[PDB]
Amino acid sequence: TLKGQCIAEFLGTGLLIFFGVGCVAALKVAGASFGQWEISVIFGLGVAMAIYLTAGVSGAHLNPAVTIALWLFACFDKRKVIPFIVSQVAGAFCAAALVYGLYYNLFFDFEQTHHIVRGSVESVDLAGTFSTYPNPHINFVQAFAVEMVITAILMGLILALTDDGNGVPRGPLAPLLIGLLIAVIGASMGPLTGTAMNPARDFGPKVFAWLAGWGNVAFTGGRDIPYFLVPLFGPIVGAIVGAFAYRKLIGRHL
Amino acid sequence: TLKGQCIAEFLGTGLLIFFGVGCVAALKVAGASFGQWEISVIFGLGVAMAIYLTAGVSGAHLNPAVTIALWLFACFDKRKVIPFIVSQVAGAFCAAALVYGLYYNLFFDFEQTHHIVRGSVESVDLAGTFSTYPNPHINFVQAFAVEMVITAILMGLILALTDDGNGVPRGPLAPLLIGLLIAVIGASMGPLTGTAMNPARDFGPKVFAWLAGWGNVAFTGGRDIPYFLVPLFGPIVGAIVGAFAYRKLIGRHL
Amino acid sequence: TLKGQCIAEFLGTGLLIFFGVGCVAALKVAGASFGQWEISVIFGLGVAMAIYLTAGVSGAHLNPAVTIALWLFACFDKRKVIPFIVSQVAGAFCAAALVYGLYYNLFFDFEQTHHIVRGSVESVDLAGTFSTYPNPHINFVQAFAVEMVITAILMGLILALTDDGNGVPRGPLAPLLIGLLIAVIGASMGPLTGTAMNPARDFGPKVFAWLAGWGNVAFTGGRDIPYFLVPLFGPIVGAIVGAFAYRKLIGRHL
Amino acid sequence: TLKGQCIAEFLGTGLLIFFGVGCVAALKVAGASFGQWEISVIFGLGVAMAIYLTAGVSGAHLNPAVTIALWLFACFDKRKVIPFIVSQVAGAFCAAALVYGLYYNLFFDFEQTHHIVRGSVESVDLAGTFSTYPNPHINFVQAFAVEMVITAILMGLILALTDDGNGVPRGPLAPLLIGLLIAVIGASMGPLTGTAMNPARDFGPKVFAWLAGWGNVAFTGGRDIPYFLVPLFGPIVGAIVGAFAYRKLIGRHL
Ligand SMILES: CCCCCCCCO[C@@H]1O[C@H](CO)[C@@H](O)[C@H](O)[C@H]1O
Ligand SMILES: CCCCCCCCO[C@@H]1O[C@H](CO)[C@@H](O)[C@H](O)[C@H]1O
Ligand SMILES: CCCCCCCCO[C@@H]1O[C@H](CO)[C@@H](O)[C@H](O)[C@H]1O
Ligand SMILES: CCCCCCCCO[C@@H]1O[C@H](CO)[C@@H](O)[C@H](O)[C@H]1O
Ligand SMILES: CCCCCCCCO[C@@H]1O[C@H](CO)[C@@H](O)[C@H](O)[C@H]1O
Ligand SMILES: CCCCCCCCO[C@@H]1O[C@H](CO)[C@@H](O)[C@H](O)[C@H]1O
Ligand SMILES: CCCCCCCCO[C@@H]1O[C@H](CO)[C@@H](O)[C@H](O)[C@H]1O
Ligand SMILES: CCCCCCCCO[C@@H]1O[C@H](CO)[C@@H](O)[C@H](O)[C@H]1O
Ligand SMILES: [Mg+2]
Ligand SMILES: [Mg+2]
Repeated sequence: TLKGQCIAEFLGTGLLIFFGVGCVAALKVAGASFGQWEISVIFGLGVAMAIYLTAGVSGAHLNPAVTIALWLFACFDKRKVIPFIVSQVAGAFCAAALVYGLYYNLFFDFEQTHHIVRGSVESVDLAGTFSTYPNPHINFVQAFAVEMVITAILMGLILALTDDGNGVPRGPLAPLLIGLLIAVIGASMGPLTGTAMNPARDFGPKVFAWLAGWGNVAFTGGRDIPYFLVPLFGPIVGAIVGAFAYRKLIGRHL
Repeated sequence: TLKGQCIAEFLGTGLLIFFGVGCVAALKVAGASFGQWEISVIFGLGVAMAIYLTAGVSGAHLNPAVTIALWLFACFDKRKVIPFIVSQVAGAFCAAALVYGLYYNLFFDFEQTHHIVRGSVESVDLAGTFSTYPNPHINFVQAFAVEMVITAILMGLILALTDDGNGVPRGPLAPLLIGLLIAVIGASMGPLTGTAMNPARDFGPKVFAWLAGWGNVAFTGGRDIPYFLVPLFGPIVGAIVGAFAYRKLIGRHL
Repeated sequence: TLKGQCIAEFLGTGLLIFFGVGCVAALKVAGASFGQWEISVIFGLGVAMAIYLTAGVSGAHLNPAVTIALWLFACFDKRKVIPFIVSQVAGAFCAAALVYGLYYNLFFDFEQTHHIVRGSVESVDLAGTFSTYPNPHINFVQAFAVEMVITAILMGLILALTDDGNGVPRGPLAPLLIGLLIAVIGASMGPLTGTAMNPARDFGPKVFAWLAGWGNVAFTGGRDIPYFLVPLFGPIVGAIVGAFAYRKLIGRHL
Repeated sequence: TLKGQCIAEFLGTGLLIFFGVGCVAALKVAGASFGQWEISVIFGLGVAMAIYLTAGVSGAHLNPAVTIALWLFACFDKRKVIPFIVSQVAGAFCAAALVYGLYYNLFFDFEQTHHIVRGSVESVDLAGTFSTYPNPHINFVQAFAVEMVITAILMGLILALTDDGNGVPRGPLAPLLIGLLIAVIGASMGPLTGTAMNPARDFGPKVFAWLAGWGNVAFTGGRDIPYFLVPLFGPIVGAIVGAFAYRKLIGRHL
């Protein structure tokens, strides 16, 4: 049932945000030690768990970009597209609120101790606990290219890993492998844009952060062109390119 | 036989404590380098091994909260509940004593060198080698919420990973995946409460620490409200919520 | 079709370079924290993904040394050898350009801040983002021995992991295991030569770096004997020794 | 054939030493960054590869303690025991020489720079590249207890992971899981004795180090009672206890 699938997409997208935003909060306001690979693998494995938990019900999209791509290249029912996307964004938003609720005291004490005014340009760093912001050395277009390229890779390898006509079928290994994939994408490109590669994963938490006191910078990142647009559209375009590329360069040869 | 199952629960719960408490002792009194993810994955993988070693005999609960939940939602024989719980707590207690026995000299030399009086408020840090204590910035209720939420997630994903009616059956991958799950829970929430999520894993070692010289603070954590109550009840409530939620939101849709 | 296989070899070799060179760029010009094991496992897992993505089409060589060895000991069609090698080198070259394009600004800002003249001997460090260079304490012959030994091990274990007549068949685990293998080779020997073990992985990116401003040192490493020859021939010789050794010492006993 | 099996045991034991001693050399004389978990997982995964490479031929003992235990509790042919042990020790010795050969220059330059006299008490640290030595805070008996306990755990879980009558058969996952097991044992207890848990893994390299200039301290560790005896006998006793315990406490209940 569609209602059941939306609930699963809501929970699954929320789960991956819980683990992902959770470890970044630990890093930023709890003083926990994590390198780039550690934060990346925790997020990737968290996604794997979200898939194992929802694959049997909704097919585990947990990403607006994947939903749209599966509709354009995998015959996914277009009538379930928007319900899926709303469920995903809502799930991400709620999980972000939940993580903030559990780490509540650490955020304030950290802001007090380091004299950080929530909502100021300098608070964009802590807002980074919930969503992504560009590296100081790159611009809007540069960041857009990164998100596009990585989501194309994301979609392409997801189809490859779940394509039973490509080499030996992965079976129950698929979700795990998809998580490991997300881990290497995050570790190799994360310093540039935080590798959002998922509109719901970024927008939902940004809306929460906006409501929780970070204000307008939660959306703009303090840049001339509102940054939120990159994590919102870059992945959608990328996922489409990736799906197309797989069927044309790899599928058409299997 | 019940006697055989209790022995398995005793050994399995003891195994996961050996590895878990072992690496924390290495971190605290042996100067070994470990980040938050490293200590968490070692504990998670250790749990996986404990499951592979006991699944075929007792079903590998190794956690009072899981035993109680499987009794309320999985038709587990209520006559085996208490025997299982006593075996689990006893196993955790003995493994803690074993780890202390092997690291014995390092504890004393560390306390001597850093002028730490065992049993004082400041010794709660080393007592943390055996069990969990709250982050300095959060209170009793806050810590209770964390343990509840994470154990609900723990139970929910355990049912999902072992549910052959949900997506492609995991088979022998299940225990490993459950260990990886524990790893991401510990890495994303560990800075808050040490992610006990298991009454036997926390209480047994606390009793040992109490007997080994840490005294009353082993139980209270040096807080107004004795902390041990959180790791004791928070997980039980959480496991129940998690089991219920899985069958209602995911099971009823498979 | 050969055309389809060349495309797959081009994409697969390009993928492993994207992830590999990507994380090193993060380390060198983005200030990301990675230990030796982290950079090594990211590269190994990246290779695994490249295999899952191309195994069903070309058999996933993604390495000139492996192609040549499979031709000499696995009956691989010699008519596909050169097309495969050209595809591999081209793929590696393009992925290197792509990574440089995404990290563009960080390279220049880093060179400006640290007063590094691209093309000078001291820029060999940053050129190391794309390919391999010898440890300061070893010479040409010493580096040649390392690459030979590790590629022999690489080839030998690849045959062992994909040999269904050796123990229980790995099935879909094979690519993952091959990635983990590459990870341990890189972590245990990487400080010596960067463990190239693949002519295309090293030469293609070196040509790009040469074109991108690093000049002649990209090829020589600033050494009397042009270093590029080691990563070029050491692996080919090694792969052959490894293949031979497997069939004679392990295969002939199965 | 026995000759073929001895060759496999020689290569497999040599492989695990190559990776293991290799990464420690990187840590000690090449300045590579590795935490306790990283060095431990590299060694564990290296063992897994050694098993995948030799399981089909010899059954992959790669450890004198395991060979002796399988003879006493698994009906292993006693006529193959000594040939297996000699092959294992020889393999470990040769791999140690090989790693020293590749890192040759770094050892000398490090000793020159830090003014270390090879063979002196203070050189025991570098000798630790090849084999194990006790933590400064524990004595002979204490170290003996550690090796005994961990090898008992090692043997017990190896039987459990390879016992098709215990839960769902692991199949091709077994070797990997055994490697992960070795990883958690090394990470949780490594700071105490270096977790040798294998007579060949320790003695062979100690003999090499003795011959390579470290002299008598390679065997004694600079202690009153020659340390080499612990890694030599502690594991044998432990493996026997572990095998017995598994069949009595877990097997007899399956
Ligand atoms: C799941 C529903 C979550 C609703 C949003 C709750 C946000 C609570 O967040 C609060 O927001 C206030 C207003 O910005 C700030 O002043 C407070 O500092 C902040 O704690
Ligand atoms: C599915 C997602 C739809 C998003 C629609 C655009 C929402 C943009 O959100 C807007 O961002 C501005 C940034 O300057 C703020 O000033 C506004 O307050 C905010 O509403
Ligand atoms: C497995 C059974 C374990 C029984 C408990 C052994 C505890 C030994 O621990 C000892 O306890 C003493 C009293 O608190 C302290 O004074 C010592 O410092 C401590 O080493
Ligand atoms: C299954 C677990 C049952 C636990 C029952 C409660 C045991 C509490 O333990 C008590 O904690 C107090 C904390 O101030 C101490 O003062 C007491 O000495 C100690 O016995
Ligand atoms: C995929 C095709 C890539 C072609 C090579 C593009 C290299 C762009 O690189 C440019 O090269 C110039 C000349 O060396 C340098 O002066 C510039 O600093 C550098 O950015
Ligand atoms: C398949 C790979 C074929 C490589 C053929 C050799 C290419 C060597 O390349 C050469 O290296 C020299 C190093 O000093 C440079 O001076 C030259 O400019 C460069 O063309
Ligand atoms: C595989 C066969 C290996 C045989 C042992 C080779 C040891 C080479 O090692 C050498 O040993 C000399 C004598 O101790 C030392 O003086 C040298 O410094 C050392 O490099
Ligand atoms: C299978 C392994 C058999 C080992 C037999 C004992 C070998 C001990 O080796 C001995 O150790 C002494 C330590 O002080 C040294 O003085 C001797 O030179 C050395 O031969
Ligand atoms: Mg690490
Ligand atoms: Mg790791």
